[PDB]
Amino acid sequence: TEEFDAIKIALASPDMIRSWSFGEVKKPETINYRTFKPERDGLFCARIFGPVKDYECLCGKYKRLKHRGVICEKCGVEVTQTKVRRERMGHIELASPTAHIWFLKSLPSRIGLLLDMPLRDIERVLYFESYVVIEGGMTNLERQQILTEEQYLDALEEFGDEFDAKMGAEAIQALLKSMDLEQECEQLREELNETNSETKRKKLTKRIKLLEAFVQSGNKPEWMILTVLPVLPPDLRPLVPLDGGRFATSDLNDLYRRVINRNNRLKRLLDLAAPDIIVRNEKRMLQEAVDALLDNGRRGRAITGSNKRPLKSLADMIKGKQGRFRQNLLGKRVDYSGRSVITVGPYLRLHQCGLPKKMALELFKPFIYGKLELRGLATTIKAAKKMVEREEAVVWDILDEVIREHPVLLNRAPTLHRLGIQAFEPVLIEGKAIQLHPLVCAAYNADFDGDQMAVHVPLTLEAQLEARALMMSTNNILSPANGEPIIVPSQDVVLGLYYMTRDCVNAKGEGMVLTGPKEAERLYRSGLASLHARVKVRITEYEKDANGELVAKTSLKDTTVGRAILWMIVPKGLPYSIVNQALGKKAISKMLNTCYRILGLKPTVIFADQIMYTGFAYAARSGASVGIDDMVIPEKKHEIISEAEAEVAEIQEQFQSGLVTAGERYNKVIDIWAAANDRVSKAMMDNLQTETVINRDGQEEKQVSFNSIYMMADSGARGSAAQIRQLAGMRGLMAKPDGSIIETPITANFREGLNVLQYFISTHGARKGLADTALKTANSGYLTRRLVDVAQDLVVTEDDCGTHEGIMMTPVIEGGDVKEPLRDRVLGRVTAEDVLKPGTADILVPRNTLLHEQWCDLLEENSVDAVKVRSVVSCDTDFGVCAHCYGRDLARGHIINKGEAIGVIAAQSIGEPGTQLTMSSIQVKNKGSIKLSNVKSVVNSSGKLVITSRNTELKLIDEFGRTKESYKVPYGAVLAKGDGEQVAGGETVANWDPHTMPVITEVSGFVRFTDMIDGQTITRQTDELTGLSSLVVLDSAERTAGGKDLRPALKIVDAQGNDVLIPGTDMPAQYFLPGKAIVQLEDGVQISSGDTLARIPQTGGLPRVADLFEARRPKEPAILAEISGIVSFGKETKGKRRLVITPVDGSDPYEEMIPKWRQLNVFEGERVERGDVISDGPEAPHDILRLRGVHAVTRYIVNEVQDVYRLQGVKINDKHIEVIVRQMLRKATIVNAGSSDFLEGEQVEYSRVKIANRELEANGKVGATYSRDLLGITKASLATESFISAASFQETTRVLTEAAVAGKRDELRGLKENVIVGRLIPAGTGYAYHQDRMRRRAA
Amino acid sequence: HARSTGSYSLVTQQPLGGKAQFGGQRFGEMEVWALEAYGAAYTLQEMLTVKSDDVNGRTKMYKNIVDGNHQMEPGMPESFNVLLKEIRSLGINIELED
Amino acid sequence: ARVTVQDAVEKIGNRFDLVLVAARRARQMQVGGKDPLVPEENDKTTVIALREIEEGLINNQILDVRERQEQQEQEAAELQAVTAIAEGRR
DNA sequence: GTTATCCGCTCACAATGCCACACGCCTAACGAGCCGG
DNA sequence: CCGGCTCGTATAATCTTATGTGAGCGGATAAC
Ligand SMILES: [Mg+2]
Ligand SMILES: [Zn+2]
Ligand SMILES: [Zn+2]
Repeated sequence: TEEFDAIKIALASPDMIRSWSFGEVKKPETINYRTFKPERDGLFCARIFGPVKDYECLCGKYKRLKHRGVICEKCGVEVTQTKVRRERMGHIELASPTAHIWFLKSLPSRIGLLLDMPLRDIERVLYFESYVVIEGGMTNLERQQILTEEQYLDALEEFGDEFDAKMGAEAIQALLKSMDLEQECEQLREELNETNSETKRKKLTKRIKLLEAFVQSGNKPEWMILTVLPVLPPDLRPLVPLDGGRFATSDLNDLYRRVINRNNRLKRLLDLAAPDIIVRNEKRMLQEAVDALLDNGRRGRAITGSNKRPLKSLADMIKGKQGRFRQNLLGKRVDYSGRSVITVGPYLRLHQCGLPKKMALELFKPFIYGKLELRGLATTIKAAKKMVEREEAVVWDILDEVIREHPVLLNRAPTLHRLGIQAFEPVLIEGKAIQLHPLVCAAYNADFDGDQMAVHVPLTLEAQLEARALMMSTNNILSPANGEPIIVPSQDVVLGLYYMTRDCVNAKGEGMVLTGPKEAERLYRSGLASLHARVKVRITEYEKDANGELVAKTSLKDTTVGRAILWMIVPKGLPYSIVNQALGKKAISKMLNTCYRILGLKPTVIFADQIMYTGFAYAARSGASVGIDDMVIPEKKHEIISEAEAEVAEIQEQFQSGLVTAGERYNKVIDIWAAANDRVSKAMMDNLQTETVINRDGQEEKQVSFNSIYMMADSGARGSAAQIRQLAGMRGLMAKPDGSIIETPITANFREGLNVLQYFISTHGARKGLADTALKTANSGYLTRRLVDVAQDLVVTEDDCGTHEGIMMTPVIEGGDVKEPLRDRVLGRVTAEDVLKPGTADILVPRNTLLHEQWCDLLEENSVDAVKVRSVVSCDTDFGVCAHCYGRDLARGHIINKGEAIGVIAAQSIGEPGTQLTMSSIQVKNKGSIKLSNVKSVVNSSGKLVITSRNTELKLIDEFGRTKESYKVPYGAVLAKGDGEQVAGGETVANWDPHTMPVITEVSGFVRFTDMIDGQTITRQTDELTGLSSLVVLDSAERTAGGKDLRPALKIVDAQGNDVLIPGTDMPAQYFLPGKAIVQLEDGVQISSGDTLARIPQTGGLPRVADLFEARRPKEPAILAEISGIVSFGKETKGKRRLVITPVDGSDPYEEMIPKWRQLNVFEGERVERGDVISDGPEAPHDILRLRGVHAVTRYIVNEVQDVYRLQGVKINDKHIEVIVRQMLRKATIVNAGSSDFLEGEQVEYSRVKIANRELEANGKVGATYSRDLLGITKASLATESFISAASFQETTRVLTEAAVAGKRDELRGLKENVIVGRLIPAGTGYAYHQDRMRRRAA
Repeated sequence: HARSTGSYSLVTQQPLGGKAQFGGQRFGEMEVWALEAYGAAYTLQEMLTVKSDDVNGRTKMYKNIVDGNHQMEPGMPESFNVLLKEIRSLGINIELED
Repeated sequence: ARVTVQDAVEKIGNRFDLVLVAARRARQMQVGGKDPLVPEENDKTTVIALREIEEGLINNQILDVRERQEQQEQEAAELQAVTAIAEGRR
């Protein structure tokens, strides 16, 4: 029907089924097919469902339209349309009751969770193997106690009429309604208030939440068991018309026939007083038959004749890649469409495409019919059909009137990102292929290798106007993933423009003088002066530094004839120094980009067209071919290979004498072949790039070459140094598929021949790369599918949330070069707070403005290192994202409008380039200030600097204050310098030992042995070839039971032998000793201030991004600190080693367990702040969230995923990854109960908690306390309020079972739901629809 | 291969696929993500409802084009009623409120 | 013909009010039978609607003002017809 | 002893889109049919 | 002169190169 709100779901009562149906099927036969009338009371019928033909009795009595409503008596068939055959249900009244298969085997077992009874027991009740007891009463036995035949017989001896024990589905049906619901809830609530054990509280909170949701619905525990089973309207499972004889049956019809045969046989056996064994067996057969009908997968049994495939049950018509969500309710086939192969056609403009004439007559047939019947050239529709099937000459003029302003959508099939479908205007072509403008071809990522494209037609008025405004190809220049133009001129235009704008030192007409650029053109056409000969010309140029107008300026510049020709298509704005250089690929790309920045939109489009036209024209007049004498072999290749063979023979002889081992032999050979390959490549590149010597009109000079493939590489059209390296120099080192890299490299190039073995070796890398591509495609597609499932319901919905939180951005520095500066990251995001000038108390930026480009430069000039800026993850708006929390939009210019469905474009921007992926001393480098962060150090006796703080960090600074470089300075290392010591570059400023942990002291004196007994705790090991016998101290577990209860310790004393206190505190720090602690300076030996007491020895591709957005737990994570306090070890081997951290003021209830196998960092007297590392390794983000706050997990995810995308040169803006992070941490647990109705262990979406706390804080009550969860993206999709949006995604079965038990109700808000139903989307245009509806509802 | 108005399937009232059976193209799922990614709203409504699965909607649209008036009639897709009728074939009540 | 759109998005508010306003103007121009302000150049109604948007003679406030004015004139004219019927009866 | 945990075994559920093309989708034995021997 | 043959048709049966997850449940496991 129409005008309906939210969809409601619940269980279905038997009386509801009798309210549905229109008759009772009794006979299992479909049709007689002697005559093809349907059999009465079969699966097909006419009295039950409806008329076979239109408006006719099956008897054939009433055949007139004016007899509607009155049924026949010859056939009992209501004279109605055959659409009624699509819509009337049927019912079957079963003999025995029957268990539903989903509620038994969803696995959370709904019956088993409800009755508190294990699943296997209920299974061997339902399949007739046991008994249950139903109100035994004055009986030894209990209720849920189950038996066998022997205990049942012995009970019949004992309590022969007391207990009531049944079996089969009737017994479970008896147990279900015998149970109350209120008493179980109140009893188990009192029991949960009388329980402290955790797992019992888990199970009981599950059971009472099940019961409370089950009572707050409408339904009952009787309804999980079927009694009356409904059947589908028989047009919806149609009988296949074959050719000759019989009709081919579907799967549903065979399953219903089997069920009805079994039901009739059981009903007759009940009619004749059958013995008990046979009716038990028959009820088991009927239960198994209904379990085969509803879902064939739990018992994979029903297979048909001549095709041993599982038949398609009703649940198989919903799941999978062919059920009604993925197949038919999202991707529908569409009329007015078409398909062809494509073809270039370089004469087009940017906003049009080539359309075949005949196919365009075929598409627009109704518009043609309307134009013909308008102009009087026809009267009926059949006259118009005859005229357009004759293809008379008036029809082509009519078709050209139909085209003129009516755009057409074009599409390429594996659509990744939102530039995949675009709208053009048509230009008619007598042909059979679709022409397509060549600049757009990079955006589609189209070949011309046979790639096919498709055509759709917008046909209403709003669709034409949207395809003109929102989607015409003159409106998509910048990319939504990053603000870069997608209209880069490709390979051939690059070659043309690079060949035009060069120079050579002696040509025709060199050094003459010219008037305009057009006289240089007239000299090029006549053949008087060549295309590139240097010449002084006169140029006028316009500069718009005047505030909104143009300033002329005329001068004489030393330039080239080709550059003067190219200047004629540059518009008024740009300065002449944009076309004075050699103009490769990136140069003309930034030419287009600066033309977009300074002038606007329309000169950018028309300038890209003029560039494409003249680039193809002069690429034609070049004649740049390629030939076998354009690949210059070096003259020095032969002796380099000879010297490499001499060196490998010498290393082979040094291995043969036995001096060098095999691994170092391997390493020397691979190093010298790497060096030889690099030398040959250097020689060939130096021989190609500059060999061209030409006569000056003096003697000789040098210049950049005019060789063919060097122009094809130096312009950046096709190829790199690597491909042109393999063509003439030798090719690399081929690696075998085991993972090793082979000894002998391929000594030959491609211009010479390869022999048999070397080609056979190269085949390995070929097939490896091909298989990698073949699997990488599918994995990227699946990950894109899941991300756009997650982020779909999120729309920029209001203007200004108006908060004062956010994040702090600093330009990222690994320690090598600064990877991303502050300009590129925080271009175009709205400032959180007023970042002050380095001139203090001077407002450099207002707190609530937008960092546009000029403003970004004026922020850059004062060398700001950290800017605070508003993110999406802290935006305040319920059910959406505020506008100023998201900033300016990519692919357009200004701030984002209210409605842009940013979650979908974000998921596409992450998931689009997924195909391109794959599947001992600190040394400063420049001069600046030396800053050490979290440093607490002391100079020892030997002048070295040992640090008593773990978290020391190195910052190389300039004179300004911005960070030049950064490194990590370990705890207590060998430091060549101190803090703030102004040093210069190239300096190794630090060192340490990777096999010695610092057990450094704090005072001077002696070190004495407390509980360090040789034979109990410590051992005396003599280094047998040096002479310094030392002591080795283990931990408690590695030594035996003689020192297991003992704790060895190096007690820090003075030279007298007494504990000198730490300067600042009053605590003696005796040093208890961990394992592998080699104590060198023993008792009686004087120590220093912080001296080494004990020496202690110790992915990346696409699945990294997959395992990160799943947020799955890494192996052996890093233990953090829960709250600050003094560390204290405790009891050993109660599973693990205990640890108690005592706060300064609060108590210490948490006594954390640590596997003593894994190592540790902190010491006993040491105390650390919360969230700090204990055992090194990977980290799960759960801990990062619950300890370091909310922004920390966003920064961790952004930096890691952005490292994986910076490794391949892929540039993706950060706000997309932020708005994917927001949809991951939306659920929440509750810590208290609060003052409202929320339970404690209640998982609940955060925004409802936030509006509940806002409503309670409006009054004077107390709120609730919540811990923000963090789920995987598939777990976040699969737990959503809309039960449609979780049904369309994977595991539809479990979602429909849980949603049908709970009886939910889906508001239809979001994108995916309204696509399913088929009204306007609440995202784009139609957003302005929905709130216009919403104010209609509330008022 | 092209199509203006051709044949339809039996179970769901969608057009067929292929060249030989005079079919229309599969405007699949990822293209729906792409139209959601623009601000395109009405065009998604035609590609979902007027071009297929709304019977009275599409015949009203065809007559309305031949008459020379570009309107549309939204309606409700027949495949969704199919989905309702085979969820009701299980034991699951599912209705539409209001 | 018309290639660009950016003369209208800087006149009406965003890229979404332009769609609804120009579709409404073209729908009342095509079928309701009203004469366009600027002259045609044998183009369709969508393009002449976008032209009247970008020059600045059609706007959403202006559409509602004109529709209110002509509808008030319509009900006033049929009230004049009712009073003419009342003159014809008595 | 008995109780609250830790760990190994078993099992459901996912794995891009589109296109063309092409050939496939029962029968040994239980209720009727013909009429010969 | 009913079904022996012959047919219309309704309907039952002895794999064995996969991976990665999560999620749950039965059996051991370390304490007052
Ligand atoms: Mg291709
Ligand atoms: Zn009848
Ligand atoms: Zn906000």
